[PDB]
Amino acid sequence: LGLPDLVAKYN
Amino acid sequence: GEVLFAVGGWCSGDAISSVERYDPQTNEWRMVASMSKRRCGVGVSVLDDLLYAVGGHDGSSYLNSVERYDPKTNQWSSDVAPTSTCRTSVGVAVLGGFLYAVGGQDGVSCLNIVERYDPKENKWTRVASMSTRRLGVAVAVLGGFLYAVGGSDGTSPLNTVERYNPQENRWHTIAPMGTRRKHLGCAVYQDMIYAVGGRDDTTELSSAERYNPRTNQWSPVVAMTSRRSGVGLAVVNGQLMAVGGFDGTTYLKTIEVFDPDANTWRLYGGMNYRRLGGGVGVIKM
Ligand SMILES: [Cl-]
Ligand code: NA
Ligand code: NA
Ligand code: NA
Ligand code: NA
Ligand code: NA
Ligand code: NA
Ligand code: NA
Ligand code: NA
Ligand code: NA
Ligand code: NA
Ligand code: NA
Ligand code: NA
Ligand code: NA
Ligand code: NA
Repeated sequence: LGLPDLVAKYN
Repeated sequence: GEVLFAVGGWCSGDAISSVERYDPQTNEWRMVASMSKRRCGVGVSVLDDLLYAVGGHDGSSYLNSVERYDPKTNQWSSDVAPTSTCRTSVGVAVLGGFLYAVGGQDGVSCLNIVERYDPKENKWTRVASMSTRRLGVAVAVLGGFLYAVGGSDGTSPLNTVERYNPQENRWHTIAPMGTRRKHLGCAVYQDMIYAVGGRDDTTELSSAERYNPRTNQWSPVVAMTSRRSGVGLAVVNGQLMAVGGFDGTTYLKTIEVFDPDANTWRLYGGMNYRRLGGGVGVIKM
């Protein structure tokens, strides 16, 4: 599960 | 004459099913048929004049499906065998008549597995796994070897690099990049492997570097105009082009073309749609 690492926000 | 296709991606909370085609002769981007699925982190390459879209994520789910596009009919077909696991942020390239799927994440883990697609049999087969798990890896093919460059092992972005010998069915670790990079673009240009963009530990990158297999050395290359994580990289009519991405603030539709003589990257307005983590493929028309 989880958002793909490519797209999840960093802020 | 070659044309470039930009496939899928992510923008502002949604994965993308649209596809567009760049014609160098006219410098125009035109929409073509959309994929059956929205796919970000999609692996894209061209095998036997067909454009493949491997895996990705549709905004809701990690995907193990594969579809392919025939430019002659402007149709996508879901007639390709699926991969053995989901493959998101997977590197895809062609070597020896096979399409390789390298690394990625399956939704539960970062992957070191590698499988290859035989278009004659419509079959994927596992080959040797990499030394390292690599989501957001980039790949390139040079001198009969398949290179796996960078990525993330789930904890950190990687500067490490390994290459696959298909005769031996073995991976070998070679010289590392100067910068850790995940979600980077890679392509062969002038018989070196160019690595551009991505994210290191702290930021989206505009930097670039290139690998010469003769010397087993990476050397810095002049930086792009924009920082670009999830950037596509391909050579079209002999020109190296970086496509889309995310700069830290904005999803990008601009593209850049490398000018080795001037030693600079030239920025152009680019695509119809902004695309983080789409894929690119080049078709000879
Ligand atoms: Cl245009
Ligand atoms: Na990812
Ligand atoms: Na779309
Ligand atoms: Na979809
Ligand atoms: Na899922
Ligand atoms: Na699917
Ligand atoms: Na690992
Ligand atoms: Na990471
Ligand atoms: Na070898
Ligand atoms: Na670094
Ligand atoms: Na550290
Ligand atoms: Na370097
Ligand atoms: Na934006
Ligand atoms: Na857009
Ligand atoms: Na291609």
